[PDB]
Amino acid sequence: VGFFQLFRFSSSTDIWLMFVGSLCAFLHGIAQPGVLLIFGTMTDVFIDYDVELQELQICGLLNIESEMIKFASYYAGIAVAVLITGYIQICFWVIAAARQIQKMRKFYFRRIMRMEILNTRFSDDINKINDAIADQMALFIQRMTSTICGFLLGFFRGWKLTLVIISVSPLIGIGAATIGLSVSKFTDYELKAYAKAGVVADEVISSMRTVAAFGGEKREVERYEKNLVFAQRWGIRKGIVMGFFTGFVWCLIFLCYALAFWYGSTLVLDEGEYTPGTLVQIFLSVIVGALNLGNASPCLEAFATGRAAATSIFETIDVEPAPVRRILKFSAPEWPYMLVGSVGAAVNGTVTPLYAFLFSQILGTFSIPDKEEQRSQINGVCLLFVAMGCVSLFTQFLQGYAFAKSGELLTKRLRKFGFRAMLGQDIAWFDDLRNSPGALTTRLATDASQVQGAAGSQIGMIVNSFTNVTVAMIIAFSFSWKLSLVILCFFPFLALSGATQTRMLTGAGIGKERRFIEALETELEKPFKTAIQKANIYGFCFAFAQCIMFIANSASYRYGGYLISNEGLHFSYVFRVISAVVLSATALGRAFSYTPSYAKAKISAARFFQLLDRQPPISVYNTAGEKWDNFQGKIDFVDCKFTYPSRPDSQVLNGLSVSISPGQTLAFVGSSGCGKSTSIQLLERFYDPDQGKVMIDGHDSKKVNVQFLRSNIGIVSQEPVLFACSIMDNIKYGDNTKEIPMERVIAAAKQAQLHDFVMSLPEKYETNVGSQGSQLSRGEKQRIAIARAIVRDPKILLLDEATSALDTESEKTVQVALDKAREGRTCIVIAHRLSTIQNADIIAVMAQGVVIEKGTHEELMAQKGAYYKLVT
Ligand SMILES: COc1ccc(Cl)cc1C(=O)NCCc1ccc(S(=O)(=O)NC(=O)NC2CCCCC2)cc1
Ligand SMILES: CC(C)CCC[C@@H](C)[C@H]1CC[C@H]2[C@@H]3CC=C4C[C@@H](O)CC[C@]4(C)[C@H]3CC[C@]12C
Ligand SMILES: CC(C)CCC[C@@H](C)[C@H]1CC[C@H]2[C@@H]3CC=C4C[C@@H](O)CC[C@]4(C)[C@H]3CC[C@]12C
Ligand SMILES: CC(C)CCC[C@@H](C)[C@H]1CC[C@H]2[C@@H]3CC=C4C[C@@H](O)CC[C@]4(C)[C@H]3CC[C@]12C
Ligand SMILES: CC(C)CCC[C@@H](C)[C@H]1CC[C@H]2[C@@H]3CC=C4C[C@@H](O)CC[C@]4(C)[C@H]3CC[C@]12C
Ligand SMILES: CC(C)CCC[C@@H](C)[C@H]1CC[C@H]2[C@@H]3CC=C4C[C@@H](O)CC[C@]4(C)[C@H]3CC[C@]12C
Ligand SMILES: CC(C)CCC[C@@H](C)[C@H]1CC[C@H]2[C@@H]3CC=C4C[C@@H](O)CC[C@]4(C)[C@H]3CC[C@]12C
Ligand SMILES: CC(C)CCC[C@@H](C)[C@H]1CC[C@H]2[C@@H]3CC=C4C[C@@H](O)CC[C@]4(C)[C@H]3CC[C@]12C
Ligand SMILES: CC(C)CCC[C@@H](C)[C@H]1CC[C@H]2[C@@H]3CC=C4C[C@@H](O)CC[C@]4(C)[C@H]3CC[C@]12C
Repeated sequence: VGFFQLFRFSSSTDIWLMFVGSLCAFLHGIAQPGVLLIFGTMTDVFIDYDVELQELQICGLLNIESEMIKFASYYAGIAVAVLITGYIQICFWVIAAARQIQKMRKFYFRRIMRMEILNTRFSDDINKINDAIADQMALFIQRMTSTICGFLLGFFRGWKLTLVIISVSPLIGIGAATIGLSVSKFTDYELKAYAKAGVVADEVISSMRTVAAFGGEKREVERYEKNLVFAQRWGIRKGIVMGFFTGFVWCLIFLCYALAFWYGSTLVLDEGEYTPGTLVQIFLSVIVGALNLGNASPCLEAFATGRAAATSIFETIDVEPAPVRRILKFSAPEWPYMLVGSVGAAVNGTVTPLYAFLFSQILGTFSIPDKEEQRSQINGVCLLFVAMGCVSLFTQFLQGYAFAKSGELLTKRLRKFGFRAMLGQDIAWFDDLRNSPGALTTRLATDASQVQGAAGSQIGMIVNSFTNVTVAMIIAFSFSWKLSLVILCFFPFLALSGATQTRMLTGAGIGKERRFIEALETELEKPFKTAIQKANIYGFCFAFAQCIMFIANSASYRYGGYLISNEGLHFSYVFRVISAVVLSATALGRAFSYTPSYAKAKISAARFFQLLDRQPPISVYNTAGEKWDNFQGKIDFVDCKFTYPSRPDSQVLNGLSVSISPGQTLAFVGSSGCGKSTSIQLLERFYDPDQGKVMIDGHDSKKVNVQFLRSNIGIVSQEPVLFACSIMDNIKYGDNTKEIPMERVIAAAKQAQLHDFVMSLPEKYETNVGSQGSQLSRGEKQRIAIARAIVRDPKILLLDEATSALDTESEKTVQVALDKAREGRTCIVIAHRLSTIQNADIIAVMAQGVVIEKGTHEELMAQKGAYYKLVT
């Protein structure tokens, strides 16, 4: 509706509190163009003094010392003005914002409970409306004032140089807008590209028992690594486009600098209506205005989100980040692409010190007596600007492409390795409710893409800042080291102006409806006190950050004037040293603000490594065991005790002492829960026994290879989970290993009572399963599952309550297929339904799991069994 409707207050105190802060923000915004005007005056004074100095060695009533103490005093006064004004802005704005937001929360809470008979998102929505109103609207006003006044005095002092700079501004505007649009477009494209690999991951992890039972760990990994390339390539494309566009923006900026300096030089030398100080003032003022306009996009983003969340509440009224040293170790194969990226960082790190050097050269060449040599030097510096712009284009593009490629390769490798590790875990690891299909998929998709922040981009920005600081120090200490040390004294504070920014930013009936009107109002004193203390400390930090640059400039320029009056050094050297050191300090301060991504990436890397470095009790990838000759399935149960660590409901899981010879059926019929499916897990070694032994053969379960054991058992789950690849991929999947011919599949299909149906389809055998086909009937996917179970020719069958189809017509087909699937082989079938013949085996398991009944269809009459219990 409007961000002016947020402040519903006619209260005088809040309005005046906001008004004073807004006035001080306006004054602070005024300060920077004014200090730039003073800077232009100094530049004019320096140039005039240098000209007279050169003339005197081939007027004089200037006394550069007096002018420089006057300018330094003006700078100190502006510094204290900035300190006071910024303190007022932050303190008053955040205090008033906290007051109004707590009043709104109080009104909301008093209004919700009195009426006829997403909450913490609300807390975060009020959080964001207070965020839109506390400091975003003060900084926005200050930056708007800064840019408007910068453009205004740029026009006022000279209306042509600012005119051409404005005329060249749009191309940069179009480039920035296109970059902003691409930020979201490529995010959407990357999500669409990764959708397929994510779908594969969810399909595999969702049904992990089936994947592990058939030993299809390698096949799913193969599918995942095959599908990951389509998202890796889109990551590469986004990276290269972004790098090229940022290089284009940088090259355009440097071309603008060259054009402005050539045009200003022509105006100053030929026409003469511009003095060089006016040129410097105009250029710096327009640059400051552009920077302030660019920096306001965040603030406008906040304003938007906040109006939005009050549009949300307007009608409710009226484990350890320790390991990082191994991230490089894990990223060893991508050593060249990072190295090349480092070359991109080490080259584009020098652009700021070189820009300071070239600006100082332009300033110092304005005192050259020769007009033609002046023009030649200016032309040379403009050509250097053009060359540096082109170099920045190429280097930014190359750095972006290389680091995006390294990050995407690392993400793909991490995703594949994490998927392999997840597939290698035991079944119990998937029931913790902290490693869930959704959470595991999130870890595969998001965390791996996040580790690249600590891996590649972090190294790049570190190298960029290190090279920036090194080159700036080399420039500063090679011309005047004394002034270099003087400004280096303020260097740590200038860096901390941005380094500590994040560290401080991130830090009805029976009820009488009248008791709670008083227990809530007094509760909000402490949040108000902490808010006002935080606002005061924020104000002090922000005011110090804003005024430290002015103080440093004042002191350094006073000392530079002293040096010029005493030591025979150019003013251009003073400008060079001071500007280079200040810019390097700003860059370094921007560098240490890396925590919001670096800490998250380190947490992500730690979680992965913890997942990868886990040794499970039952390792499918382990080759430990002893059973090899003539498998027959002489399964035996001895006093097996199970606690079921997922849920301690039936920790007394004992009484199972059955043992069947090879070729014997064994039906487990008992209660509806905790007596049906546990032995399935024990036979599959999904969980190892705790206080019992499962004696599969001459050797026990705990000491037989899991791969070999699962290879000999055919599993038919309760619900038939089938992959969406193909019928062949869903029938030959049972023997996922080699030695699978197109034969032995026709026999399995015939034995599964499916060959006629699979023959009826036009796509006879290459039919695709899923939403792209017609197989939704249970009595057909169940038959494909049974076929997949039988093609491996397993000695043991593990029916797990199949034939759960409502239509009896399909039930008869699946049950006759299962009956033809046994053919005198060991099996443990769970059948709540009475379809299975009771002559298969004896009813022995009760609710507790105790095994007592053993007689062949004659002890079930004296003792309550399956049918005898139901008939009473
Ligand atoms: C002070 O510029 C220079 C003078 C000479 C040279 Cl070779 C380079 C620069 C330079 O740095 N070019 C980078 C672009 C730039 C500069 C300043 C600002 S700024 O934010 O307006 N600076 C202040 O507010 N501090 C003032 C500056 C004047 C003295 C008193 C303190 C914003 C952007
Ligand atoms: C824009 C710069 C250059 C000039 C200074 C602007 C100041 C005076 C503006 C900026 C934001 C403004 C406030 C924005 C919204 C409201 C809510 C409305 O219900 C009453 C007026 C009030 C409280 C405004 C008072 C004036 C205000 C503080
Ligand atoms: C809040 C109290 C303590 C201080 C108020 C600070 C105000 C009045 C100061 C801060 C910066 C100052 C400006 C800085 C530089 C210039 C350029 C000069 O050629 C004319 C004056 C002018 C435009 C100043 C006007 C007054 C000014 C806006
Ligand atoms: C319009 C956008 C894309 C920015 C580009 C504008 C350029 C091409 C314009 C802006 C100012 C112009 C200059 C203004 C005045 C002079 C003086 C003399 O030497 C003749 C040409 C020359 C040097 C012009 C050449 C073209 C020029 C440099
Ligand atoms: C395309 C938009 C962004 C404007 C960029 C134009 C820039 C790169 C162009 C416009 C005018 C050009 C100048 C025109 C003429 C000369 C004189 C020659 O002896 C040396 C190069 C020099 C000094 C050129 C340097 C590059 C220059 C400043
Ligand atoms: C050109 C200069 C400035 C920087 C060069 C790049 C440096 C900082 C970085 C970029 C990527 C880094 C490599 C990334 C990963 C590994 C694998 C592991 O065994 C640790 C060392 C090693 C081999 C790193 C060595 C240092 C390295 C090459
Ligand atoms: C984005 C870039 C490529 C835009 C093109 C602008 C640059 C590359 C072009 C425009 C005009 C060119 C200048 C035109 C003429 C001369 C005079 C010659 O004796 C030296 C080279 C020099 C000074 C050229 C250097 C390159 C130049 C500045
Ligand atoms: C890393 C950054 C932030 C700070 C580095 C400060 C270093 C480079 C400074 C601190 C003290 C300095 C020295 C102080 C005095 C002299 C004596 C004379 O011969 C000039 C150079 C020399 C020898 C300086 C060289 C640079 C120096 C060693
Ligand atoms: C590395 C940073 C923090 C600087 C640390 C040293 C600072 C605090 C001190 C130690 C030695 C000092 C210098 C010693 C001698 C002189 C000569 C005299 O004309 C005063 C300025 C000057 C040039 C001093 C400037 C300040 C100085 C550089």
